[PDB]
Amino acid sequence: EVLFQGPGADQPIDADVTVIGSGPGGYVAAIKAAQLGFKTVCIEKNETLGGTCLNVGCIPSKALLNNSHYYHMAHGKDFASRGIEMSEVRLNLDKMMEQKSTAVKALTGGIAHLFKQNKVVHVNGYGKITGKNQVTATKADGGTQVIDTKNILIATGSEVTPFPGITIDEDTIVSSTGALSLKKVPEKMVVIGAGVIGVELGSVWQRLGADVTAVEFLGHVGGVGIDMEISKNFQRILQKQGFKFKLNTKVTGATKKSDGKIDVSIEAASGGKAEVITCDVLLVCIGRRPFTKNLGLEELGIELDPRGRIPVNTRFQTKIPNIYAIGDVVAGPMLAHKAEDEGIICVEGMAGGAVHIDYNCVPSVIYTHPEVAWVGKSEEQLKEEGIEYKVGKFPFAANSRAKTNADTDGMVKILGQKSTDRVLGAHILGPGAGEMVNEAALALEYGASCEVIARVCHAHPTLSEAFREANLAASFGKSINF
Amino acid sequence: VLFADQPIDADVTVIGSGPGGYVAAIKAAQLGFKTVCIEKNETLGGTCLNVGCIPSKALLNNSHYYHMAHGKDFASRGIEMSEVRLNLDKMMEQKSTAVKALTGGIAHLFKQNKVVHVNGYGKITGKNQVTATKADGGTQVIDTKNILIATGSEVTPFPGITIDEDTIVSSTGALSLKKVPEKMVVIGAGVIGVELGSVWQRLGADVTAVEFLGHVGGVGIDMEISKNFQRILQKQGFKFKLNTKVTGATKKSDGKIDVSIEAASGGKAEVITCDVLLVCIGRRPFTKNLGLEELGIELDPRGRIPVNTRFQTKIPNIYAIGDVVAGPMLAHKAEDEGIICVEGMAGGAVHIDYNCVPSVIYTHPEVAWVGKSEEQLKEEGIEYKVGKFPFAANSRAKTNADTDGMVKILGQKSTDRVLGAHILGPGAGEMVNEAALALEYGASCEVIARVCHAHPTLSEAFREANLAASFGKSINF
Ligand SMILES: Cc1cc2nc3c(=O)[nH]c(=O)nc-3n(C[C@H](O)[C@H](O)[C@H](O)COP(=O)(O)OP(=O)(O)OC[C@H]3O[C@@H](n4cnc5c(N)ncnc54)[C@H](O)[C@@H]3O)c2cc1C
Ligand SMILES: Cc1cc2nc3c(=O)[nH]c(=O)nc-3n(C[C@H](O)[C@H](O)[C@H](O)COP(=O)(O)OP(=O)(O)OC[C@H]3O[C@@H](n4cnc5c(N)ncnc54)[C@H](O)[C@@H]3O)c2cc1C
Repeated sequence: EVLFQGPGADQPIDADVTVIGSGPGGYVAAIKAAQLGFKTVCIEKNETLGGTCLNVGCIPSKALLNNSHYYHMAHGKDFASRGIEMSEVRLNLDKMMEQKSTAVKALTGGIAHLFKQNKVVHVNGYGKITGKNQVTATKADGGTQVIDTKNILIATGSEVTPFPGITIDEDTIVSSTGALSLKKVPEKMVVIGAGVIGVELGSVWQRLGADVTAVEFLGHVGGVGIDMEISKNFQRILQKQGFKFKLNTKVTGATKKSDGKIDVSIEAASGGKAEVITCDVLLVCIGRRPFTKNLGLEELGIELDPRGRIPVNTRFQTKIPNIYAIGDVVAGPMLAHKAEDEGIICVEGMAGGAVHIDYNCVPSVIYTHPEVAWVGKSEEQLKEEGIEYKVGKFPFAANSRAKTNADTDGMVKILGQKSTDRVLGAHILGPGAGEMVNEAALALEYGASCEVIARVCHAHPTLSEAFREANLAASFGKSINF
Repeated sequence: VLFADQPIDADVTVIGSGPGGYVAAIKAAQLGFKTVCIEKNETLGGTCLNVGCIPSKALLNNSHYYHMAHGKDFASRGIEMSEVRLNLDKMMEQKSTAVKALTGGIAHLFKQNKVVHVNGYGKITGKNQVTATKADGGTQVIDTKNILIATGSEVTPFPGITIDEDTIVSSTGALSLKKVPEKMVVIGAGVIGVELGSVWQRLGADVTAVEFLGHVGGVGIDMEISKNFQRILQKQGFKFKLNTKVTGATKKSDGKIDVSIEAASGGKAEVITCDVLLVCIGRRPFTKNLGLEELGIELDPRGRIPVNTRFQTKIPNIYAIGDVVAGPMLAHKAEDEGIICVEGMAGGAVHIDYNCVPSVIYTHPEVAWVGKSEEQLKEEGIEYKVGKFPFAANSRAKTNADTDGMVKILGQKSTDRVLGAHILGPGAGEMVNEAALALEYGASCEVIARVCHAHPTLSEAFREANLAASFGKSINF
């Protein structure tokens, strides 16, 4: 294949666009560039395409959350309450892990097919930018291949942020990558960090039978930008499921022991209150950071911001104007759909089009049960900016679909601009949050008012009616069903 | 309370407490109208709560979980169960708990909103008066400025077949069968029939639906969608006889039923025996004993009450909404008509576009749609483009291993305006509400594809089908 240039393929090539990395940013940018008429190359170092999201991220984590949630429903009260009677429910963890790998495998292979269908040249190698118009790929056999290119698109992604003095071995001290592949349910697990990723993987193992505590330096669960009331109610729900939390707590260190266990040393974040908690697996997920190793940036003189990111303009140009960057290597929320959207518009701009994105319209989702999802501003952001607003809330306990399914934790909260009725934020805690937020993203895109939303005919019975009614309550002062 | 009868004085008197009427009464009260709601049955909530959307969704949900457990699905995810039993009584009890909770909820919302509840059979006895007659013959007279008729629908009978709710059931009896029938025949493969048929098939019944028309899913379903849907349900074990009329059914001495059918064009007579015959050929508007003939309000040839765009009958202080009037017979349509009818009584604008009203079928896979089908755009001569995106290329669906179906988007050639959206597959019911928002906005396919959808979501299929209709290709397929 002209379309696959792996070890032993080392002839010089030319391209209009050369994308470095095949994660959500890069693979979508490559496909789009080819569809716009650009002769396109995508360079990837790993054995599969799809990056962090496909291989060790969104995909395998959602598979395990979907399966562990079914396990919990089968194993607990839920199924027996519906007349579905089982003698024994057993965990087969090999088999659940196989369902996960099958999905990854299919989706990673899908990308390769898409690249082929759209004539994207896939170079398997490590790409280094060796001049303003050139990338050199080094291959697994030591070989090298030069790409002569008009434009370069950096989409090199992120890595796990290491924790100083705790060495991640992916055995009993694991990152998200090793958490996704434990070979047995651990009796006790400590999670360092109660961000989205930690909460999700913690919840997975907790449902499968682990005792789980998450330790977090900050005062709230679910990461940056989550509305505080949502976070607090979410926390409370997770705690009743048996997830434990130590917030405002730092981890001062950890030690592997002769019994095989791990003593985690912790104290209050302000100072004081030393304790040790002991666990079988220690999951370290304090963060992710941009990945730009060996890319050639220093030599080209592209300087990083202090967090490791590549500074870009509104068209995603670095300070060298034919060298662009997107996704988790640049500023903004480190999310797959944000990387894909940046990819698309970057490459559209290279072809002549307009380039604007507002990160406020980027939703977030936590795929626990209940789910959490939001888009636009939190109440904390509105107070900080001096914006005057009204609140509408509608609990899932008063929604008919949620009541019929007997799945009624949570609420929708809508934040509207006090004078104009403009929808400023939507926050959803409960069943179907992750799908429902997309209706809210559509509305924010057009600048909808809470009234416009409330006037749209939503299907009955649907979880979406909670969204409709929280808008009606923001707009009119009261909903119909609560 | 209870110490020569006294009339109630009201601004608005609502006859019926289903989705249309209960909602209209709450809203009226919230707008400051002194409001009364009359209901003849023992509980509030009408067809939807008591014998309709609610109990049917409860059984669909629970039977689906039963099919996942009893089948291979849970095994495949490493959830290993030694034996899986149905306890039908307990599944029915979960259904009844949901119904009871929600019907009591409405009584509570009428108290919270100061809606006066009258329990009786309501007859309009004057341009400004309704009389309710209780089950014991006691009368309550309400003298009222406006009257809102929200008297709903009933089961359409099949001529020559008598439903007795025992072996020959309507939807109501189908929802309370005491035991899984060995064999069931369903007359009608519309939304209600497909749903209740699927429930009982998952529970172990051999189910066949017989339908006069050539497609499943009822009126206005897109044909491509409908064919694909029927294929999937056939692979689940649900059998269909399309282009087939039922000529009659005989209640046999041994307790079974003999159903006679043949081709809808003519010919091919055969008889199929079953244990339960579900008759679901339709629903019709219910106006019995309401006093219309005496006020001079004539019905249309289908039995509906003709109203203006503000929901006024020919007597302008008497209104009608929901399943008793024209347009799709759906709960959310009745609810919207009730809210806007009462806003219009306070002097505001009244707008509902029926083309924007979604439909959902709560089978697994779900089906849902809003706006126009390909068939409708062809009849109207509209030039359009098509985008399709299969759930098999959707990340979330693939991750869940639940990958039947597709999103299909119909776009206008000249302007890129979205004209219809059609969803077969996981999450279709909730997904159609983003689609309804788009159809209401007259949004363009280009703009919907540009909106930042969360990854991985089933909604990305919707986003990419829009992309495909607008630019001509999607990213992931
Ligand atoms: C456990 C977990 C769960 C998550 N869940 C979600 C979620 O549910 N939703 C969501 O939106 N986000 C989620 N994320 C975040 C999401 O994975 C990232 O935001 C996303 O993958 C970033 O895409 P990208 O294209 O910028 O980078 P990456 O996916 O990190 O892809 C970078 C690619 O570049 C390659 N590469 C780097 N340097 C070079 C080089 N010099 N030459 C060649 N190749 C190179 C890497 O091998 C990699 O394949 C999750 C992440 C984790 C870890
Ligand atoms: C099995 C089944 C499943 C369904 N699934 C769905 C679905 O999933 N989604 C959907 O949108 N729709 C669904 N429907 C349709 C929905 O039930 C109706 O469209 C909706 O209930 C109509 O609401 P309404 O307020 O017009 O009438 P109705 O709900 O039928 O309420 C009419 C009420 O008026 C009362 N009444 C009538 N005359 C008088 C009188 N003269 N005095 C006092 N009271 C009176 C009745 O007793 C009843 O309570 C379903 C229906 C059925 C049968």
